[PDB]
Amino acid sequence: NLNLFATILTYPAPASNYRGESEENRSVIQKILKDGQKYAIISPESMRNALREMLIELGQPNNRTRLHSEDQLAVEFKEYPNPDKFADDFLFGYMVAQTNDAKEMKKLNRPAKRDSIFRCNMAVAVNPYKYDTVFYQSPLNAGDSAWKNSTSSALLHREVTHTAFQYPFALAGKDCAAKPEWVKALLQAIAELNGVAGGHARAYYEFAPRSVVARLTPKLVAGYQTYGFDAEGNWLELSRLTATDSDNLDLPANEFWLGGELVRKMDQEQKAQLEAMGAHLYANPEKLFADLADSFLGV
Amino acid sequence: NLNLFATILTYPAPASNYRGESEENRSVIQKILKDGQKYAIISPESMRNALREMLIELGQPNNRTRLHSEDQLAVEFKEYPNPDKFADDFLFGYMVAQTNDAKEMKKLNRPAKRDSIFRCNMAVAVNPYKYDTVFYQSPLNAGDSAWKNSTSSALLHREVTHTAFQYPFALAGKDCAAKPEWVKALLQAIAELNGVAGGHARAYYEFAPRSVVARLTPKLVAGYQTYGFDAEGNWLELSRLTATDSDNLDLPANEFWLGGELVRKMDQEQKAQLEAMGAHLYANPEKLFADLADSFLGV
Amino acid sequence: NLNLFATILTYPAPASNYRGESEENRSVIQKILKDGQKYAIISPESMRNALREMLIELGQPNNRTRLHSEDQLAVEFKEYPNPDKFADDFLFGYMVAQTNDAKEMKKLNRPAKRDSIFRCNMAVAVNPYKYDTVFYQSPLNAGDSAWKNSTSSALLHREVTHTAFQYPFALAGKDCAAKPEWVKALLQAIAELNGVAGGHARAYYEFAPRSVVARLTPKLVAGYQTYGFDAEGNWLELSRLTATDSDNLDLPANEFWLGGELVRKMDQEQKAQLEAMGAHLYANPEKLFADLADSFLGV
Amino acid sequence: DYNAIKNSYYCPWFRRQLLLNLVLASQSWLKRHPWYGFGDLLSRIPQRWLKENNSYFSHDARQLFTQKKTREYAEIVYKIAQGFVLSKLSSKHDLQWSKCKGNPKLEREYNDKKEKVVNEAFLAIRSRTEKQAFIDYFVSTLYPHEFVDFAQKLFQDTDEIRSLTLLALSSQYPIKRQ
Amino acid sequence: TREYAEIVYKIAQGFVLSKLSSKHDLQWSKCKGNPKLEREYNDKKEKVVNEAFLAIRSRTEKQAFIDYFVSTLYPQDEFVDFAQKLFQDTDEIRSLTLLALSSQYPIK
Amino acid sequence: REYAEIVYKIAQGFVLSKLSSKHDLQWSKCKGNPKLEREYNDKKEKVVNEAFLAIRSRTEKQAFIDYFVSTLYPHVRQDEFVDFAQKLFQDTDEIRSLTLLALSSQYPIK
Amino acid sequence: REYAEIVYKIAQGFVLSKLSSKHDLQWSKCKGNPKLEREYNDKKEKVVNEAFLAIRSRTEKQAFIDYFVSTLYPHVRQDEFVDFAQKLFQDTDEIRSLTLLALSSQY
Amino acid sequence: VTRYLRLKAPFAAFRPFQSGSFRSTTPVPSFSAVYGLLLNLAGIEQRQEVEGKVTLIKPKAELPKLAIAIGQVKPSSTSLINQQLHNYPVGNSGKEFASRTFGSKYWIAPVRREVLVNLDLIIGLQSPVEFWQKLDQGLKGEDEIYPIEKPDLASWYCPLEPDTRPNQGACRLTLWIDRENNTQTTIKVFSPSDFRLEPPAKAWQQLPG
Repeated sequence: NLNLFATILTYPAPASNYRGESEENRSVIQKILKDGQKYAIISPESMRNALREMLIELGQPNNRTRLHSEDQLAVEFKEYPNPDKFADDFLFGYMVAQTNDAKEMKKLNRPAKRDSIFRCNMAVAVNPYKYDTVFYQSPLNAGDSAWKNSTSSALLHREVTHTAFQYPFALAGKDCAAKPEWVKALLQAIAELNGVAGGHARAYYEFAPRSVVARLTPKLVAGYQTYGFDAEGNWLELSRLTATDSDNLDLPANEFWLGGELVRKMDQEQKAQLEAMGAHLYANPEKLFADLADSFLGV
Repeated sequence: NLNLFATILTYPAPASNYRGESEENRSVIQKILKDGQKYAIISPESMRNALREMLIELGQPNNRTRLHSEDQLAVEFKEYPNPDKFADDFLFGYMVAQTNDAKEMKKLNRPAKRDSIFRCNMAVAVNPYKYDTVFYQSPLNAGDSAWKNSTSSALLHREVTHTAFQYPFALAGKDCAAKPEWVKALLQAIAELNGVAGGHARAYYEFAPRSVVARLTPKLVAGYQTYGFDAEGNWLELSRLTATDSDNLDLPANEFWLGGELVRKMDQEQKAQLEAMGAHLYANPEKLFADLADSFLGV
Repeated sequence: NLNLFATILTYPAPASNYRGESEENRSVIQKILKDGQKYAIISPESMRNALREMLIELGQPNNRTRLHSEDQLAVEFKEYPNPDKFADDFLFGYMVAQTNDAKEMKKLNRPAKRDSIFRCNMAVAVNPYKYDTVFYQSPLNAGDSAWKNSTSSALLHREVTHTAFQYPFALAGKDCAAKPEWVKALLQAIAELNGVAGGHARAYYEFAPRSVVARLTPKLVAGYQTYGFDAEGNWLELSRLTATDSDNLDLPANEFWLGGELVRKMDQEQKAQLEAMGAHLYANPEKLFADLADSFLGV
Repeated sequence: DYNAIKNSYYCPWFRRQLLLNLVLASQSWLKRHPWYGFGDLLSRIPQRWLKENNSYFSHDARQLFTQKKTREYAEIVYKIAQGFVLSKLSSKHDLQWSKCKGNPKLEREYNDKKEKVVNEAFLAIRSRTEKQAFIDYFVSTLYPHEFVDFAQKLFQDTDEIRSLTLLALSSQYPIKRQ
Repeated sequence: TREYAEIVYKIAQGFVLSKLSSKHDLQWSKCKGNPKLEREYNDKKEKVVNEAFLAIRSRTEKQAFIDYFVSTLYPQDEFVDFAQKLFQDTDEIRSLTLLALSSQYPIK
Repeated sequence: REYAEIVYKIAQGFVLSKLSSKHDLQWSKCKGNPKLEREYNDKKEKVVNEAFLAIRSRTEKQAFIDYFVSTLYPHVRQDEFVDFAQKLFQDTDEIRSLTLLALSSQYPIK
Repeated sequence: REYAEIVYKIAQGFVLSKLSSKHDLQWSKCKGNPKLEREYNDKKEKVVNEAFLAIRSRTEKQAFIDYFVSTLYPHVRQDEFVDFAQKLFQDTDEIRSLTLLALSSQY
Repeated sequence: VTRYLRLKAPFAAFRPFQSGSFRSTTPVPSFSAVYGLLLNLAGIEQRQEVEGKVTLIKPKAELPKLAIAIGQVKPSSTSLINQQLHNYPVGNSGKEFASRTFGSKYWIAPVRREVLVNLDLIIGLQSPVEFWQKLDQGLKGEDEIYPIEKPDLASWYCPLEPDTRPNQGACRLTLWIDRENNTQTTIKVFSPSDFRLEPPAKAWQQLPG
């Protein structure tokens, strides 16, 4: 009687997102001092925007468009979200209007104020930044054209790196049962994420699922904490395999299925026989999420 | 309605990109960290320029060219004559100012920003290099006919390394405005991709495709580890390609096309995948690549 | 238009080339490695000087003659590089970067731009061992003469290697004014290619080509694996099997020209078998260059 | 601690970044002087060109020449860099600054070679830096060549030693004429 | 500490001392006897150390294998495991040996 | 590992066998002696020196000497490792590296 | 490859046949006393070592000498003779690297 | 106190009450936020949730009575990770802005703010048995938090008087705030005390809410 939540990881590839805050003639990316080192990060807002973009791409109706305007970035094509259906897919439906639609006298619907479903965390890298730098040609557009030229040509430089990202869902409750079809579509959209960051078309980075593993009974999250993991290793495996071997009877491994994409290639039989005969199938994320939805329709 | 993306590689030969960003006495090539080792880079701007050049060569309408007759290099035909009615690949060049061709509204109703149909990525090597590799020599001066009068008289060094490298790319699916011949001509230009380098004085590195994997199902990018090391010739996902159609159906093999020297390693499992649907094993990469153009456009 | 490019190799022999200019006690020859093994030597620009010298001995203008009078080498020049009055070292009017300006572009309308029309790459050996010495020595005169060279005696050794090595090149040019005689002379001179790597009175080496192979003379650039044939073994015969297959059933063939070694000692029945178009089979390599120049040049 | 910085005249903006590292964990973090990273990041871009100009007032005598076995580990780097530069410059042409200072009209010709022999090595160490490749460049540092029981530090830190070898190498950079 | 550090240092000083006492047949006691004999002894050591220093750099990477000059400088139970330790991951052993040679290099 | 100590074992056996050919096999006459111990090591060091000199001279004949000349004169011993007596046909270099290492260790001269 | 063990295996049968020929009552009397084995061991050593000099003399006739000797003693020779073309067409690989070093210098 | 329980979290942010155009943060959460988090974790819904331009109109007549302290184990640093967050304009609000009126929130403008690298808290609650029981039922009944009360003790906080100059104290803090015209909360500054012993009675504060 809950909503399951998990953690995803991405295949390594060069970074794309330049996070502005440019100083002198260089573009940089924000860092965090996790243990005195550098790490590239992404705010959850970009993932929310990209997921809504995939929802509109799949054909699910919505009532909001962010279109490329010539003057300044803005969002339009939105009307009063009177029904919870046909709008915003049961999430992110804010409103702060001071005088609107006779409040509820003729709206006759809930204010939809300070409401959210599927609150997601923010992405973190797994490898420290080594102070890389790649220079940049950047010649002037023209010396004779009618259009301007910035009066000169410069020589820029930007930094890139290759690093995977991990990302938790943090979706719980049971109120999201009005539209199970919408839930399945949203799960498929997450499974089919690509170009989540707004970084740039060239050198594009895409978030494909890679060994997404987490589950729990109708109790609040604990145990693995979604972070504190090593890089390009078996953090999934080492962490939860060790915990479950220590907690085979303490926590139910039947509902909390297997972990790690590498163990799908070797020692799968030994781990399965030592732990349980549960629904620990792991071949591809697509069919995995398919059976998650199959088991979730009943709950 | 149908998307496509592929990773291609070439044959080994000495390095070709050269910029001399470090110093006059010592020339260096761009370097990137990877798992503690170092690798070479070819920036996507070079491939963009090369693609523009081949679109020039293949008798296609153009909206950009250089002059090579200025103290500081610039571009003339991109910005001077063209109001950006139709770019080479609908790239629809942008630039901001107080006005651009009468606010680019009255004379030609186009957005200030661009389309960016193509989707490229950085090119990375497959094996590391190590420090200086070759000497060099320079003359003293002209002597009698004094017109150069450099008076350098130095013995500089050069950096070379032998490596075959690979790179991915992706294409948009639903773009069909004026596509039928434009996109196939662009594809044909990609098929050769001859003149790309940071310098063509003594290197002459040819970007002849050797092995291609250029198909998936009509959906978004699955991200099946695009950057594949290919084991210096092999492919690391044959196991994930055997189950063409079975009860589990854990891998789609009906939509795949395989390059040349993957086929040339003639094996009995190649017999096995022959009757497997979506085999599409073609010896000549170029005719396969044109056939992909025909199937994605005509069919 | 037609574009041609070829590969050659020389006969096995001992060799050694002054390549260090670094230390006096010992001499080093090794330049670049392959796949964890050091088996490549030689620079891609000395043969340019060799071609220039040979063109000098063939009666074409002495536009740039090397003179040896000062301690550091200096090369003279004519009045100015002109690609019309004379061959201009195969039309090699190159960059003249100086603050004086006042170039012929404003007087003779000469943009100082090059006509390269040539492509060459560094040679690579086929034998890896470079750890042998000869242990010669130098004496002290002490003969009461007016000149003492070193006023000491030393026991210094040198390194040599017995190897045969291959050489690729490309032209990809087109006929223009005064070109046919000059390109014909270039093709005549490339046959001999003597006096490489300057003077050498102790080690004598030749670049006489055997098993020359030229590819795709009429068609556009489609060649691959220029460094193919090696290990004193033919390799282009299977290339004809896999690229532009002899029979016009699954892969139509192409006009190729083959050297002498690959047909001197090879199966008699294969000559008759390789007769879909007959290709171009010759006994001595020098014989075929004249016919190839006649065919490609058109006259 | 802050009262000390004002004493040095015309502090360069790179050594000035010592104020940044002034901040049971971070009480004594300044003592390791881990300023190579951010000091190098900005110095690369516009001031690799300007480093030859006025030596930024001798870089405050290159941090006042480290304001003068871990202390011995710091001192051996200073000794080794000076020994390397002097021995290499001598082996090149056997000219000694002791004789050069004696006669006039020959100081700057010596100093130009000193400049062009130090900057190339500094730039060589500037790039090609990682866990393993860096230690192989120590062959050049001891090219014209107890006392070995410190590999348990060199093979482990790889950053403090790199920072010291980078900064102390600039100590041998020529002093300004005035 | 029976580790790689002192082992390579011991064999390095032993190697250079042995062959100089073989080729030149000299002992340090004779060197300190008079300043004259000392300097050419220092000079003789100068030539001995540098030829190995340059030549050991000549053969690099895995092509050095575990076979070195004069048969690995001709170096009981501890030898069995130590040989296996240097059997794999040989890159650091050669690098640290240059430190020993520089240490044996005479001062001034 | 096991092959390395096998290389060690044959090194001792060959050395003592050469001693047996030249003088007595047992070693008790040279105990606490300023001359008997001197000659015992002197004949020991010269025997290994000449044998090692012959082995290291055939530098570039790595494979062939390991088939023919480096394995007849040293009397080798085999008990069960026929399977491991196969890399001598394909490695032919590291085995030489082990042999020179073992002989170098068996040089008890100060 | 496989012939390496084939040459290996046939050699123990060859020397066992050698021991059974020159010596009498074979290994059954070994349990009597260790004394007689010493003469059996030294005789078995003094017959193989003299054969070492002859076998490594000259490539051409060291073939001719060892065919006739090899055909005599072993009894499973019919299996090996009909197989692999009689040691891969008579003389190949210098008689399997000189009979695998005379069976690794007799163990 | 009856008993206390420990928790940790990797990321969090505590905005000052109407900080300004540019946001900021404090090293430790406000007491009101902690009280609200504990009330919600037990499953106790908010007493008043009326709707209008604003909310949070809370009388104290029907509200649990309880005493809360605060603790801290490991210092944490801060970072700034943001570039934009739209606002609501003050002024003409001309052209389209007035045209749309669809829950406007238009005129997106850039702005930065701060985050905390890590966070850990130790303090619990002194409360009657029934409240603790229903809190346990809310946690377990029909990131991670668990009670390790007796061991693992660290530093604490306490209001400071005009003497005994503290070190690295919190500039401001909030006790009980309602989003209306009021006097807000009385005491602002707080001081940390470092000792591996039970916090003094001054650390415990009986919350009016």
